[PDB]
Amino acid sequence: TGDERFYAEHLMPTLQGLLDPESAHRLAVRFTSLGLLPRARFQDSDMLEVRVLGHKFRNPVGIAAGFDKHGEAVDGLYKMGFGFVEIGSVTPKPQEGNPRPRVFRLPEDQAVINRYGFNSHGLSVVEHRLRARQQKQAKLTEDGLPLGVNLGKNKTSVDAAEDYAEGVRVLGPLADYLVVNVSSPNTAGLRSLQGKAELRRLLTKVLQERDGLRRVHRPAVLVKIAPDLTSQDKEDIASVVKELGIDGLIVTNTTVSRPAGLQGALRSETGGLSGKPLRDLSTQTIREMYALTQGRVPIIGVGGVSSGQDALEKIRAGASLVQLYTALTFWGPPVVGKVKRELEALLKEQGFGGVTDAIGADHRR
Ligand SMILES: COC(=O)/C(C#N)=C1\SCC(=O)N1c1ccc(C(=O)Nc2ccc(C(C)(C)C)cc2)cc1
Ligand SMILES: Cc1cc2nc3c(=O)[nH]c(=O)nc-3n(C[C@H](O)[C@H](O)[C@H](O)COP(=O)(O)O)c2cc1C
Ligand SMILES: O=C(O)c1cc(=O)[nH]c(=O)[nH]1
Repeated sequence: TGDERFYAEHLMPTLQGLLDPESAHRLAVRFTSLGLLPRARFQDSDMLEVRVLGHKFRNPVGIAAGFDKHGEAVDGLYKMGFGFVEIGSVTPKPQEGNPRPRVFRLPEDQAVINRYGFNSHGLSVVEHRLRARQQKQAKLTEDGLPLGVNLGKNKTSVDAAEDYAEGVRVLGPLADYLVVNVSSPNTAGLRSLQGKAELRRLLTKVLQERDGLRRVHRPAVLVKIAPDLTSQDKEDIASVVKELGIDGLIVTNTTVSRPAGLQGALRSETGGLSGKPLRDLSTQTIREMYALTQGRVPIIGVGGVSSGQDALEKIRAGASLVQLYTALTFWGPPVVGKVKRELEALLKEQGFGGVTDAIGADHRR
């Protein structure tokens, strides 16, 4: 479209040039929360609907965690055309996160590096924010627009599992799904929660807390993993997920790797790398987890999606749904409709009746 070109070729390069990436993020959150967004001209077709996690999703393209950390822009994000919204990560207590600067744009790589460190308004603030629009959300959910909440842990916590359990109790009742994010690269020790008898201990506690919520307030629980896992870690996670009946996986978080070939001047900043360089690392991790789980565990695929092709690759690899984030700094909001339009076109071109028919299609080749 005309908006797609104007945003990618003019508005975003201008914004990028005037504002550092953190400031641009904050402005984006404000604009979105006010609905100051281009028209989402795209009308979701029936072919894009997916049923998974105990819900209808009008389209399979969601906003990944980290854009709306504190639940300030949820309605705006639906207005953008996302089929689902995930907020967070939210930590139990408020916390500032790392010192500034902590977000870096790598334009030559279509990538970003961030070390936010779980900056969060905390559970109580977010709880109240979601409660103010709880019924508005229940209507959205019923209409195929669900809400996920991603739960973190505070930097100085002495009991990680207890942080997550607090999150389940406070925000679980307000969410269609919860995410245990045990994959931020930017909280010391966090990704060690991805190992075995200990991941099983953590997840058992989170599920117990979830199962204690009243039925209408009982979310699905997903685990979000990194793209930097060993084969051993992957196998272990798949094992535990099956054993405990975790509802789904989010694959992947950002990478602590630095693929060969990055050009940006800021490539050696500490933090998680997102965007194009993560893309195929993420697709491959979807592929592997789909096979380890025998296609029985729904996957939300995320990392470097900026086109329909990138979305379809993840779906065919085993994702039921996809998310994006970093593409917005390069393309802006029009990327959402672009992705959806392109995905629909490809699905038709490859002889799929809808998204659902494409899920895991590469494993049946
Ligand atoms: C002066 O600013 C504007 O005009 C904005 C904004 N601001 C406008 S006019 C209509 C509109 O749609 N906008 C907008 C632009 C970009 C984003 C965005 O999502 N930006 C964005 C910024 C940074 C990142 C990271 C670097 C954190 C990944 C991601 C997205 C969202 C909204
Ligand atoms: C600036 C920034 C902040 C993020 N914060 C979070 C977070 O709080 N929790 C989380 O689970 N993921 C977070 N992510 C990871 C994204 O959810 C996503 O997994 C990753 O960026 C890959 O998708 P993308 O390439 O489309 O950005 C963040 C990513 C970025 C770029
Ligand atoms: O807050 C952050 O630093 C953050 C969290 C997360 O899960 N992933 C990420 O890339 N950054």
